[PDB]
Amino acid sequence: SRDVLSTLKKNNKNTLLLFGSQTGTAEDYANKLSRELHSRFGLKTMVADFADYDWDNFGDITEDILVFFIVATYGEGEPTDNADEFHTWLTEEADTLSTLRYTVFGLGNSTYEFFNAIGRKFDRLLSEKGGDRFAEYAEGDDGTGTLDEDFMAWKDNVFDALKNDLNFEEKELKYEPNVKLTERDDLSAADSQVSLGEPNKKYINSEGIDLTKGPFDHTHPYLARITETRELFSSKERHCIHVEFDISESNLKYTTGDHLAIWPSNSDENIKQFAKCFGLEDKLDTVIELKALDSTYTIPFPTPITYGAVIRHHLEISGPVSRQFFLSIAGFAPDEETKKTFTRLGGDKQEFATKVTRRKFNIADALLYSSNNTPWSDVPFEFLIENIQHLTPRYYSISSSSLSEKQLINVTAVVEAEEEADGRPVTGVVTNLLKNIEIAQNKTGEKPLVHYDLSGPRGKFNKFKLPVHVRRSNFKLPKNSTTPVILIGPGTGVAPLRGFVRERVQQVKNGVNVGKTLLFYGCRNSNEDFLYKQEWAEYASVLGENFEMFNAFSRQDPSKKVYVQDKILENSQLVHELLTEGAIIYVCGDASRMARDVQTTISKIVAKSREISEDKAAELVKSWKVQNRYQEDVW
Ligand SMILES: Cc1cc2nc3c(=O)[nH]c(=O)nc-3n(C[C@H](O)[C@H](O)[C@H](O)COP(=O)(O)OP(=O)(O)OC[C@H]3O[C@@H](n4cnc5c(N)ncnc54)[C@H](O)[C@@H]3O)c2cc1C
Ligand SMILES: Cc1cc2nc3c(=O)[nH]c(=O)nc-3n(C[C@H](O)[C@H](O)[C@H](O)COP(=O)(O)O)c2cc1C
Repeated sequence: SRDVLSTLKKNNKNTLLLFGSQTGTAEDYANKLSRELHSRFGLKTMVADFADYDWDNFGDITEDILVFFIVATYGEGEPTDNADEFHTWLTEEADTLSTLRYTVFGLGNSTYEFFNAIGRKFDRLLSEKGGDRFAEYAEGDDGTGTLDEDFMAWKDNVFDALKNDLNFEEKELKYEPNVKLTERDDLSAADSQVSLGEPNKKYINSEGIDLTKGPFDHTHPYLARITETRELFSSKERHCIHVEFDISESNLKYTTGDHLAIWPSNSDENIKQFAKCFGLEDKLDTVIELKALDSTYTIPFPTPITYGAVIRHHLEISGPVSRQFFLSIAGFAPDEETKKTFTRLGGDKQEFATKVTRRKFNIADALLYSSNNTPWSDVPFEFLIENIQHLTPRYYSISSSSLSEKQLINVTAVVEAEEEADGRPVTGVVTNLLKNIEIAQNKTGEKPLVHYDLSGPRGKFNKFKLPVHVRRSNFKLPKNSTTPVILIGPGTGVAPLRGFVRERVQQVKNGVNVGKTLLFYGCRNSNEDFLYKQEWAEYASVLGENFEMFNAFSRQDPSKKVYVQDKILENSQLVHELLTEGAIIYVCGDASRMARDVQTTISKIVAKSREISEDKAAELVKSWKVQNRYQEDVW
């Protein structure tokens, strides 16, 4: 069952789609492509996670399997955790792929240095080892917001290739369900077998089982009690939540610098608009059971389950709407006036961007706009279950020290919310959940923009619990305690750096010998958004001369912006001194602008301090990144 060639033969499949995904986008695309390949070309598709197979025999693959690689790039041009073992095999163990027929679409972000490293590497290596590239390589730029149209253009070119080079008959797209739904009027919330949205099937029965003993991962969260929350900003319109999770009654462990994954539930406001949009507002307590119609289709949540539990706890109903979604559901348009508007919107890239994407409509608002508020009654819920991605966990840099508090996890989450002129709320799913927990836990008297279910399924989230798991990072304090470190992280970039500073403080407290710690921080205003403002003096008083903090208040003076890079330039001789002593550089926070500005600044200080050209210094800083002498936690 770990042999992907055997699994292809047993399920009578001729098309493999492999996804390398961290936050689900690559998965969704594998899934969309699969159905459209099957519908339009009659190919027998199977979507496979790299992590579910071993690849030692992959070179044995025969010419009758068309392979599609949908692969995202992470870390410093690293593969996604799921793809890591496949990445090792190809680069290190793979000999030939003489009869592989493949094509590759890479997901990346061009604000990052190693743009689509994994897409390009794979597309190259597979060709070098004898593979037949049946459709041109393409790739997506999540940095410019073109990723979704990028994938769409690639898919069009892959259809051209199949029709015109492999000489395949192309039929129109039609919904071909991989799953069958049956309403169970004989079943209700009273029945213990029925999911009210628990994270997995191990949380639904669970009488003679300890749900506090792990292992905990992306398949199995721990329910962690939030023992403390505070608002960290002083501004009425902008919010950042300090969260304390208690893991003391569990086997969940983290190391300083690791990520916490927080499993979301959707907002009341969003669920209402969804249920309205598809006329399900009378059906949310109706139980359904799902039965797979394809041998390789996994049902993506526990069954049986209520409509409302699927929508609240399993479907990514909020987020930008793919134009591909309009093309897939258009068949189910309520009336002919809708059909005319909808096939025109779905067929026009620019008009779709102007009328759907730029207005920040959720699926619900976009379909209700198109149909002039007629419900999309004829949409089988099965279509929705296949064509809307699983609600995936959001990652947070742990801001606690595992040496200082092995038993607590802190995160530092800035809240993303706006209100449209029409009155629509556009909300970050996880961040507004945390703002909500903070408002409720502290009886603050603020009025939530959106509301969530803080008791969760059958009151199993009661005591302000969320489902979490820890994901190990490479973002680690140096092995040798004495190695100096340079910590740069404005705004919520400070989160993991608080973790680092708290660790080194506990190390000095433990009579350990600790290197120089330099921290560059930035925020708008020392009175407004200075994260953990009062802790730093306390940390200073324990670290003594071995700690120095430089703070860039970007709006303190309205006429002149001041950023960390400015504070770095004016302390350049200290910075370079610490680099001469082997200091490790840690840059955390905004990927899109700060990370690159800071990298340039460090390059300039290297260039002057060692009398080499700026480009030679930039190449030297880039090699520090490959060696892990320069480490980034930027999102
Ligand atoms: C390794 C890593 C570490 C991180 N560390 C931190 C950290 O320490 N602190 C931190 O605050 N964040 C951190 N992040 C970011 C974090 O994972 C989340 O992306 C962030 O908190 C927002 O998640 P959300 O679920 O609240 O918003 P999401 O639900 O993901 O929404 C994303 C954005 O889209 C908007 N939006 C909603 N609907 C639409 C629509 N229809 N059209 C367009 N836009 C829409 C939302 O308002 C929001 O602004 C980290 C990310 C990574 C990858
Ligand atoms: C922490 C982090 C690091 C990233 N590093 C890179 C990178 O080095 N190169 C790149 O091209 N894209 C990078 N990206 C962009 C992702 O590849 C992109 O968001 C992708 O569309 C996500 O795919 P997934 O949801 O399937 O995991 C990074 C994104 C994040 C959040």
